[PDB]
Amino acid sequence: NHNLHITEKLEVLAKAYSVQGDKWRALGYAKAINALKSFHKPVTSYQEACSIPGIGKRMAEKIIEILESGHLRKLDHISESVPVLELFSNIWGAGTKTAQMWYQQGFRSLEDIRSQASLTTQQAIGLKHYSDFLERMPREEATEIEQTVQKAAQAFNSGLLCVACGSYRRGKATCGDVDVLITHPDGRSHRGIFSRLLDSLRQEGFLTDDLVKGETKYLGVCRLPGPGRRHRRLDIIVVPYSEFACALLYFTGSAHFNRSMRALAKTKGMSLSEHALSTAVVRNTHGAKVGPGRVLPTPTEKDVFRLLGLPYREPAERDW
DNA sequence: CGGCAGTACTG
DNA sequence: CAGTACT
DNA sequence: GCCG
Ligand SMILES: [Mg+2]
Ligand code: NA
Ligand code: NA
Ligand code: NA
Ligand code: NA
Repeated sequence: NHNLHITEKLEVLAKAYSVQGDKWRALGYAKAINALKSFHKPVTSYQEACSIPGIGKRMAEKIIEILESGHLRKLDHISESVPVLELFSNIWGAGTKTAQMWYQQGFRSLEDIRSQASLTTQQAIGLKHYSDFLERMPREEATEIEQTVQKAAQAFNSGLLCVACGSYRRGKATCGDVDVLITHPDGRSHRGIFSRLLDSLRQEGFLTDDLVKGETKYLGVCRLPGPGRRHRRLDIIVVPYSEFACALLYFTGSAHFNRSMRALAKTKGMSLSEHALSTAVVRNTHGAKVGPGRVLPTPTEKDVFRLLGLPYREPAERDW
């Protein structure tokens, strides 16, 4: 990053807009920061700034203030509530609306939340694991967790395929959580497996809390055995084999990469989801789908790129 | 002006 | 539904 | 916030 002295100041504003609910402005900032982090050389001119996609007049102005003064005056006027809103929205299951409500109600600390807030079932688990969920784990521990799930799944049906996606599959040295995708090549035997799989992972104490228990998605909490272990977030998705490539693509990410790819598909009259890549998609004036279109066959990730007119990118090149 | 990705789950 | 979450 |  050639522009740390700029992006460090910009990230502060972005986070402030985010926790305060100004999601589109925060999005704009996030995109400007990534763009700034990817420039080859320090940005030294307004006109150079404007030349970067993702940097407009308002943002170039801010970059200019930083270079000339080493500071951004807007930082001095960030609401005093922001550190508390961030504290609160780092509880899993609480977002900006809940954080703002707790703030309005007078809460200022996690002790206030613990003792006086009404928490959802998910938020109570999030609070119990507040520190742990803010920590990343070594890649090697994500391997142990993925293997734990795979061993439990394969015990039921040895044909089940399980793959850790997310940051793990993108090759990162640490992972915020573990994202396990499960399918079955025969196209049928993925069905109805959660009850038995989840029950199995509970039996020996690996699965400690459940956050979401859907027909296709599980989100919860696990902890490996022995001393020195922290609770870790674990997501499991079970998909039919026909959707494997799009599910793999979605669940490998990154999130920004997915949004970029999906926006591209939209420009070409297509739609990309975790279920499928579709063509001849009918939309309205607001970009909203009014007609479904046709599912395109995508046996592999490479086919999704191909049909979008893109060169294939290995997971490591998707870490946007 | 107005989209900014597309979807699953909860209560 | 609004809110939160996933990548 | 940026961009079509
Ligand atoms: Mg993840
Ligand atoms: Na630009
Ligand atoms: Na949260
Ligand atoms: Na109090
Ligand atoms: Na996850």
